[PDB]
Amino acid sequence: MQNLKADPEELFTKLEKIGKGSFGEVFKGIDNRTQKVVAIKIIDLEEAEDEIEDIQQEITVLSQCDSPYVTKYYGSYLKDTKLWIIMEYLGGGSALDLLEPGPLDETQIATILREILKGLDYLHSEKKIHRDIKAANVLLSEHGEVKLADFGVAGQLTDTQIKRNTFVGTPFWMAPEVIKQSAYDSKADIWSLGITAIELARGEPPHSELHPMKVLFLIPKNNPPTLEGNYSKPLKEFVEACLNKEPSFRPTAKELLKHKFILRNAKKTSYLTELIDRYKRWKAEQS
Ligand SMILES: Nc1ncnc2c1ncn2[C@@H]1O[C@H](COP(=O)(O)OP(=O)(O)O)[C@@H](O)[C@H]1O
Ligand SMILES: [Mn+2]
Ligand SMILES: [Mn+2]
Repeated sequence: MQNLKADPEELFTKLEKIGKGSFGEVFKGIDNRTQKVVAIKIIDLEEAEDEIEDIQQEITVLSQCDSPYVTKYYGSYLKDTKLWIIMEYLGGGSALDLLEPGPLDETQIATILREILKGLDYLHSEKKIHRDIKAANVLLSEHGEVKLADFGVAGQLTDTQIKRNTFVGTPFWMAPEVIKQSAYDSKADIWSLGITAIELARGEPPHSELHPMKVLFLIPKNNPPTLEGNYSKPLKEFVEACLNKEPSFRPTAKELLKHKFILRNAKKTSYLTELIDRYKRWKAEQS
């Protein structure tokens, strides 16, 4: 890409490993001038096979986003056979990590959903579709802020290409129209958000115990998933609104920000530090 840079160690220092994605490794790093800690995702292009398309899309999309709800991009650097993607450091854990110690309460679910919705509204307003919304791609800072991550399969709508049709995403969270490879748009992310709402409430998405290939026919054919159990009616209705088989009947992210579930339960993001501290304790006491 046009603004690819070189000699990253002139400006940054690579520190300890903090994550592993699908293809590359993520490290903590630090800006040598401001001493601000950052995250560095390092990709070995020599290892890169047919995932290279996704690396270029990730950098392109990150570089074009400027929102408090999307991992901030600092730049991409070439270093021998590797590519360093430098981004905002988020040290609180992903929403999936934060589910490990135990269930969330409805205030936690509504607060995390509300922040994800602000990220989706930003992306959709930029004509971008994330296409891989799930708890593992929702990252929190150590202080409770919530941001969307992992843009390798994001789609871009344009003035003439008003729909996408590529089969991409993570099966359990994929909308029926994406699985069928029908023309789709940002509403596909609203279906994935409904699945993520169930994931935040139950700890796993519907069908999580089946092989993902099986869900390729269960999803289009079956009735949409619902949330059953001791959950407030508004949370079940928030899930139902998102999980409509007809995309045009799903609400937009902006409309969902005013859903009764969000309005009556979401609280300040700073309260999420209790959840972040629970994961830290949990992880330390872990056998
Ligand atoms: N900005 C970041 N700050 C802190 N940890 C991060 C950051 N980006 C990625 N990670 C760590 O890397 C993991 C996988 O990242 P992701 O973007 O989902 O990678 P991939 O495209 O290689 O699968 C995250 O789930 C997290 O544990
Ligand atoms: Mn991911
Ligand atoms: Mn990715």
